[PDB]
Amino acid sequence: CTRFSDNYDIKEELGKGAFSIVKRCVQKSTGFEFAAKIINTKKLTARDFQKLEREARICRKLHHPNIVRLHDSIQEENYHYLVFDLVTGGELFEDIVAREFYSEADASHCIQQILESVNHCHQNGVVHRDLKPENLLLASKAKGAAVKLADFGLAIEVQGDHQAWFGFAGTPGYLSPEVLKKEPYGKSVDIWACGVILYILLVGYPPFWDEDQHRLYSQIKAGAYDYPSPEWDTVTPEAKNLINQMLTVNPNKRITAAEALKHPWICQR
Amino acid sequence: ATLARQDTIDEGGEV
Ligand SMILES: Nc1ncnc2c1ncn2[C@@H]1O[C@H](COP(=O)(O)OP(=O)(O)O)[C@@H](O)[C@H]1O
Ligand SMILES: [Mg+2]
Repeated sequence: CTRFSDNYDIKEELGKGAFSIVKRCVQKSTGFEFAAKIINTKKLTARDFQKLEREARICRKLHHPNIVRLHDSIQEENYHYLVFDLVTGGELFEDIVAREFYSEADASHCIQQILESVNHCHQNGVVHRDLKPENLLLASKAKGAAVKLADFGLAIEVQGDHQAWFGFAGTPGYLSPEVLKKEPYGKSVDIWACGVILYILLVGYPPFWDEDQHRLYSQIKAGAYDYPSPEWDTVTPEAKNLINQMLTVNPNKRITAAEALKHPWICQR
Repeated sequence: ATLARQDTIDEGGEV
């Protein structure tokens, strides 16, 4: 197949993952623009290939305005191309760094959209496993712009509230206690990560952090976080409450996305 | 503690 190289012109870099690069591209026949996630595949093992197919398959199964849309999946000689609709506002990560933190209003709006994209995965039997601000993209730079869930590279399927050992994977600061404890897990891990994200939205830094990654994981497994003054003095108890429910160490006790979209701090507006 | 990028890991081990 040369199906990509002669149907698309590649443009500039939009971002980078662990071993992928995402470039803007333009379909030649139409002049329509897309984001091409490019993976060098001569490097890859059989398992990795399967993960790529799984990523494509799961993306397609999801249709939501807050989930990125996969337009094509093309395998060439030394490269695989996943062509997605272009989301032009950059990563949520960049916006938080750019603004330092979101007001309680903006943060509420933002986490509402994230939780909606997550709950959509969950009701469709998918756990993403890698919720973080780098994998959430903004429809544009404008306050309250639409947030889109990206990066289904680690996503897997699980039914309902079932939990099994799906392996050690995710992003360190966002990893849940049950993954770190190597206990069986399920959809609940994404809510933990959303709890981390919401804390980040509110003060601009994460609740779990250490230069020593061993201590980091220990802090996470213990659920050891606080709300340091003065950053958190202005923040309402109602918001802190929601973070606390999302950051509940025992996944069985943990709030679900469905009943998180009910929380007063998100709804009482 | 500060907001910095973090790379995704996958050490597998699924059973
Ligand atoms: N649809 C898109 N539109 C614009 N930029 C994108 C799009 N999809 C991904 N990106 C950029 O590429 C980066 C890597 O995308 P991802 O899907 O996260 O690859 P990985 O699975 O390698 O992390 C994202 O952090 C984002 O900055
Ligand atoms: Mg990513």
